[PDB]
Amino acid sequence: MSKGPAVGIDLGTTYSCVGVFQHGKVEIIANDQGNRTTPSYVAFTDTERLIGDAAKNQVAMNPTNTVFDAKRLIGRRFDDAVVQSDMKHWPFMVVNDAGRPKVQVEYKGETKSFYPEEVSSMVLTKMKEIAEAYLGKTVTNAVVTVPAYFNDSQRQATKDAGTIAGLNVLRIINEPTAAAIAYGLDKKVGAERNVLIFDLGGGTFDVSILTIEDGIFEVKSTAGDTHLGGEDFDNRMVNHFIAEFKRKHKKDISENKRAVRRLRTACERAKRTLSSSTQASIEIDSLYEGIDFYTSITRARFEELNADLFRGTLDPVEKALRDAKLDKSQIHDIVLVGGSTRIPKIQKLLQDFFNGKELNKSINPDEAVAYGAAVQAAILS
Amino acid sequence: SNSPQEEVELKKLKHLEKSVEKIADQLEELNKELTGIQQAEALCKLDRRVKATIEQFMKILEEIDTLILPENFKDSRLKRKGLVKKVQAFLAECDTVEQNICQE
Ligand SMILES: Cc1ccc2c(N)ncnc2c1
Repeated sequence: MSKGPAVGIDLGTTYSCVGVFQHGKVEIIANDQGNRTTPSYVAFTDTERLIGDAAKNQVAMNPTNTVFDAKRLIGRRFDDAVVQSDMKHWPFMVVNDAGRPKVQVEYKGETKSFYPEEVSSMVLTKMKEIAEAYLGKTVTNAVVTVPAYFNDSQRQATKDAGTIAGLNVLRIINEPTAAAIAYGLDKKVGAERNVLIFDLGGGTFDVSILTIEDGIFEVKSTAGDTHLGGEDFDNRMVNHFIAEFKRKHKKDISENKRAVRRLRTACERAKRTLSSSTQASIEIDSLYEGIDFYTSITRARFEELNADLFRGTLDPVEKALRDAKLDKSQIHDIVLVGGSTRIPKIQKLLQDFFNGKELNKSINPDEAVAYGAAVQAAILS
Repeated sequence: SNSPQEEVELKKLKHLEKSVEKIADQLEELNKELTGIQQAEALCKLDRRVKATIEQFMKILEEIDTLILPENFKDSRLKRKGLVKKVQAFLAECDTVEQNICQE
């Protein structure tokens, strides 16, 4: 294989993405399964190690030895509050090893431990491989993203993952900054620009305010909810449906894991449909005790079920403006990142708060940070 | 009144029926090995397989759920319910294997 170009890699909490700059355009590379995003999942089975779709697709069969959310652990101490709180919810074991966290799994019959940056290297390895399969050339040089709030430890532990994966990390860039690069915010004529990056997706919510002068990006404030995401919207749809089944049939399907899953999978398709349609239909044959479940959901009802969560996304924006010492009128640009910003209501709420200011959403909100990261990789080539 | 549109749906269901026949064969093999043992360590080796068979069946039900069929498409609607009832019966067989193996 010939020497290839530099790639941009968005290393995320729940999903990762890789992009390349070729023929004056950014191409988001699809994986072996044909997907433009790969889950940040690594499974250790009795026979092998699976990464991405293959690891996620078998999580139900091997919950304990399937690792995900390494980004929540990377660069942090074991006694860190986030680590203590988060581990109370994972199916996998997190152990203390001289003050540092390690994840304990069963790989090929043996009990093994991996550091968060070792698990992240395995995901970065899969991104490099996804890019090589597409280009038919060897990839080494890459730009990897990190959230603007990552400290010195968290930034280096990520650089370390790139190194363990065999990548030449050209630069480490803030995700919010890479979102501004994608929309060419830096190349805009005039004075300093105040930019707000609205990130809702990949199981986290991140508001970022940056000011760019002379091609310089400065984080003026970060805010958000570390546990808010699409899945929270889903639960509200599932509860609405569970209670609807109780009303129409007087049976509780909540205690049946398979009924709830069939329903959950159907709610994720419905929520997605409700981003482009005013109604979504669900037809599940023999959902519970032989009863068929044919129902429909309005965009209005979906919005009402998540009204508190949706409005609540604006408190973080307010918190960040107060910290950056800026008025809403001083924000030059609004950038939407993450899939959950595809929701019409979130868009409406944000545009109204900014008194009708048009939002930057042209680039796929899941591919936005990886697009910029690939633009930056071309510049450093 | 038989429509060309219904043929598209019927073909989707025929593929799903064929996928179920593939998974069902795996389960038959599993049942045979479990019957074979019943004639401990061997049982947790079957655990990995019965869990995978369960998952393959769960992914089939998830795919079937993505289909929205018009009442007019009667033959397809009947084929769907049949397939769901067929899969659920296999899932009960799965659960029997699972409840017998890895018992303390
Ligand atoms: C089309 C589409 C894709 C993804 C999402 C999503 N992640 N959350 C909400 N709405 C969506 C809509």
